[PDB]
Amino acid sequence: DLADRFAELERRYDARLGVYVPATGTTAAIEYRADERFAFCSTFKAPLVAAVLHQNPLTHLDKLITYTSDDIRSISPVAQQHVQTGMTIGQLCDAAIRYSDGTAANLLLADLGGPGGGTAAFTGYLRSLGDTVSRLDAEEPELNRDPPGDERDTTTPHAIALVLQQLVLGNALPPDKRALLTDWMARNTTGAKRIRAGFPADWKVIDKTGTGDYGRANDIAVVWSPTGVPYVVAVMSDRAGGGYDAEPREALLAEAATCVAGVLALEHH
Ligand SMILES: *C(=O)/C=C/N[C@@H](C(=O)O)C(C)(C)S(=O)O
Repeated sequence: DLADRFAELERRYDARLGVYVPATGTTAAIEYRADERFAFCSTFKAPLVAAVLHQNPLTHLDKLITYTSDDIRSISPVAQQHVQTGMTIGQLCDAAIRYSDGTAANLLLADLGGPGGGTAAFTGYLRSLGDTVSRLDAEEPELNRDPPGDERDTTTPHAIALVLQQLVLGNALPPDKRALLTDWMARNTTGAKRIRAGFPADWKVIDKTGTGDYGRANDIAVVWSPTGVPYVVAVMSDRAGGGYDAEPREALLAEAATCVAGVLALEHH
């Protein structure tokens, strides 16, 4: 069975794997360690952008945020490029999702909750969606670095998939805001070797990845069948076995996603 297959992925990559695919009308939930905690890493950036979208008119996307080289304390490919001229809130959302820019995320946290109030306000957004489990406690890059077992800055596959479901396939956001979030995730540049690699080309995939220390590699996606049937897929992993500098394994994620896609695509008439 599928649990046994997921277990064999864990043995082969010397990793811990978490999977959740919510139940639908026609399919049972897929759950593997689904209530175990894993570090968010950059996956929180998706609901962060929704938080900012939700709380503000679309005109707030035009607001120019200025920052300095001193505020760049994490890998920030887009923020580095715009450091002299600043970035709009809209540009920051784009950067945060599509490049996993760490400075962009920190600046959106300040915008949501003020300095020192951002991680609490982000977690409160999750609470506002009925997620009592997830918590963010630090900003970038510290949130990627807590040890195995620390509950800070964690979610569960179950919790983050149900949030993403609300955001993309529910009514947590009005249509016009919902469309921006979905466009950004659709245009993501960092996920080609993860959930995307597991689904056939005629399935549509949107995603947000995360990567961190202790071999952490995550991806959260929404996928659409060739006839437009939607599913939410969360895959989380770590490799605590090799300590802080353990190599993350994207191919573990691609494999877990391929197992999911088999169950989702394979009909039985
Ligand atoms: C989102 O998950 C961002 C993660 N960043 C880390 C990474 O592995 O990409 C580091 C190493 C850059 S962390 O920012 O110091």
